[PDB]
Formats: sequence, structure tokens, C-alpha cells
Amino acid sequence: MKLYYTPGSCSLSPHIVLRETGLDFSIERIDLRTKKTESGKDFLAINPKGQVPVLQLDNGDILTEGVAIVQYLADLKPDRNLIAPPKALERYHQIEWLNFLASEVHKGYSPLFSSDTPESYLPVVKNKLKSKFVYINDVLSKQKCVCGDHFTVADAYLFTLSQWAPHVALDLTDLSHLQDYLARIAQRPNVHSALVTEGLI
Amino acid sequence: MKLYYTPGSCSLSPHIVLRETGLDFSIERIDLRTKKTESGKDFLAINPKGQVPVLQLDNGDILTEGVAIVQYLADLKPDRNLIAPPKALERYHQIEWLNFLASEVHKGYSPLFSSDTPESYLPVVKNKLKSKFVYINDVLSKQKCVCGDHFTVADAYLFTLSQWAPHVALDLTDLSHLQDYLARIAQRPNVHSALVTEGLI
Ligand SMILES: *SC[C@H](NC(=O)CC[C@H](N)C(=O)O)C(=O)NCC(=O)O
Ligand SMILES: *SC[C@H](NC(=O)CC[C@H](N)C(=O)O)C(=O)NCC(=O)O
Repeated sequence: MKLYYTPGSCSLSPHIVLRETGLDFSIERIDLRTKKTESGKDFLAINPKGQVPVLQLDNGDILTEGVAIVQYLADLKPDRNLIAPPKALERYHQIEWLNFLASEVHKGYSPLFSSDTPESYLPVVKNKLKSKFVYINDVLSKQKCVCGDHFTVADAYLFTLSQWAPHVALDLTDLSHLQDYLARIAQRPNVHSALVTEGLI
Repeated sequence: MKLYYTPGSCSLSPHIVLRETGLDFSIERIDLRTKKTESGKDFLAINPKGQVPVLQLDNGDILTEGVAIVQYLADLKPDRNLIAPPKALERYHQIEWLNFLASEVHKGYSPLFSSDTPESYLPVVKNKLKSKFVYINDVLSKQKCVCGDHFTVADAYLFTLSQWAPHVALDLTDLSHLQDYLARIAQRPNVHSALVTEGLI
């Protein structure tokens, strides 16, 4: 399969996941300003929504939306346990966390990246985002990973989303349980490996 | 089980779904301004995130996040086909749509409901939201429901989210394929039934 991505963006999540699954995949950069693939092709014809990540399956089908992507993957290599079996309870709490990250944290960043966002509304947005991380912090002071004890697709997404913190001037240094957790993920082989391949580290 | 909700909010989605599943459930209103249940209990102790919907399962476990909720439900009564089996492809496109609705449409409304949102940033936000509906419109001019031919948990969520349009002054009247689709859902028994129980219709 082929994962379309942009270095440092949210596609980093499924990237980290692709490695942990130890699968066969090809990646291809996307230029978000021109909406063109590094090979010079029209990206809107691949994904009308014009964002990354996007995943091309071996049968030509396209899967958009990070949370959908990381789940399709993790659900192919159960043995690695990046998820929980479907219909199971643990899984439902995982989907719940993925939705929270996608809608409350991920989308909470959006305005800090827009040029048309009133510089005055910026401190307000930041505070909203911080509170979200303060909560995640709490969750961590009791368990290893956000969705339990073992590393899951939801930890990849949270890691990716916290990488943007610096670039937007969001100090999460105080969140000790989060930091130690972040530090513990930056060490994982395939995380460090996927990070290098992207031009960071 | 007990579904915590607020009339007209996003909890309307899992409400509509609870009926379609023809299950045994009890509902309880939540006062969002005081963060108290209609019985006068502290809602933050039920859901630290302080929002609806929230679902209490028969074993006392709490499931937050709409998309997680509507999936746990639909996955209990397969025969009705409100989803697709797990691991299946159709399902993955469903989770993808649920994420889109949750993060791009649902969260796209958020600012139009905040008081601290600069009245000037408002037309900008509206336009962002409209474009999302314009896309959904396109998708509809080819298929019956958003995720295929049959009615799914994702249609309940989209219906609920379009109900807010008027209250924020968002004209989606031009979107003919969407409207006819909306009109066709407002007719469904359990939709109309769940809508009445909530004080609308
Ligand atoms: S993180 C980079 C941007 N992607 C998304 O916002 C994905 C949103 C989906 N709802 C999801 O995958 O969860 C992106 O590519 N933005 C495009 C741009 O032009 O900035
Ligand atoms: S729609 C009403 C509000 N709920 C949510 O925003 C749910 C967000 C979750 N990410 C989800 O379920 O998808 C709500 O209850 N807001 C609380 C308030 O005080 O307004």
C-alpha cells in the first residue's frame, strides 16, 4: 500500500503505525500548498478533501481520515496488539480516545495554524487546547499508555499531536506524566525510525 | 443502559440510534450550564470531560464520545445493519465518515456557539462549514445514504448536525441532494419518535 504524507503533519501517526506493524508499504510526499504529489500529480483527484493522511490499499481503494487509517492497519496484524479485537470493550474505549484526539485535540490546533485567525482569539484557543492536555496528563498519572498498559494506535496519534506543541508556542513541559510518557515513546525503535525517515531527529 | 443527553444537542444522534436498535434504555437530561443531571447530581463525576453524549452500560462502565457510542450500540444488534461487520471494508469507510463528521463538521460548528468568538471571525468559520456540507451534497447526488445505500449510524449523526444549521444562520437550502436526503430521514419512524421525545416536532 501507499501512504500519502507531509513531513511532520498528522500523517506521522499512521507512519509510525505502519512500521510497528512491520508491513510492506511505500510512502509519497504531498505538497500541501500546491495540492500536488512529489511526482507532480493532482492530489485532489486522490482525495477531494485535500489533506493527509491518505492511504492507498493494494486494491486501489482509498482510505482517508487518520483514525480510520490507523485502525485498518492495526486490524491486519492483530498479534502485535496495537488495538483490541472488534466488538470487545477495550476496543470501544480506544475508538473513544481516537475520537477525542481527532476532534478535541487535533482540531483544537487548527486555528493556531490559520492566517485568517484573529491574533486576539489566539490566547483563547491555546487555553482550550492546554486544558485538553492537562486532562490527558491526569489519565497518564495512573496508567502507562492512554488506552491502557500496552502501546496502541492511539499513542502514535497523541505523540504526533504533541510534536506540534513547540511550533505553536504551547508549553506542556509541566505535564510530567505526559512528558515521561512522551520521552518513553520517542525511544521506541519504529517511532525513532519513522521520525528519521521524515527529516526529524 | 442509561444515555445522558441534552435536548437538541449532539446526543440526539445516539438517541436516534438507540431506537432504531429497538433496545431497552433509560434517558436522563443534563443541564449543561450547571453541569448537573436533572436529578441534581454532579455530572463531572460521571464524565470529567463535561459534555454529552455519555452512555452508561449495564455493568456500570461509561462510554463517552458520540462516534464511540453509536458504534458500541450498532455492534450489539447486527441484524438491523446500522453498521458493517468489523474488519470488513465497508466498515472502515464508515469509521472514516464518522471521523469526518466528528472532527470537520461537528467541531466546525463549535465557534458559532461560543460567546468569546470574535464576531468578525464568524463569517470565516461559516464558510469553512458550508464547504463541508457542499461536499456531503456531492456525495449524496450519487448514493442514497452517506456511507452507502442503507441507513447507518453515520446518517443519524449527519442528520443531528444539520439540525443546528438554522440556529446558526447557515443556509443549506440550495443543497438539494442533501435536503431530499434530510427530508427522507425526518420521516423514519424512530427518528420522528426520538425527535418528539426530545421536545422537537
Ligand atoms: S494534519 C494535516 C491536515 N490533515 C488534517 O487536518 C486531517 C483531518 C482529518 N479529519 C483526519 O485525518 O483526521 C492537512 O492535510 N491539512 C490540509 C491543508 O491544506 O492544510
Ligand atoms: S454537542 C454538545 C457538546 N458535546 C460535544 O461537543 C461532544 C464532543 C465529543 N468529542 C463527541 O462526543 O464527539 C457538549 O456537551 N458540550 C458541553 C458544553 O458545555 O457545551
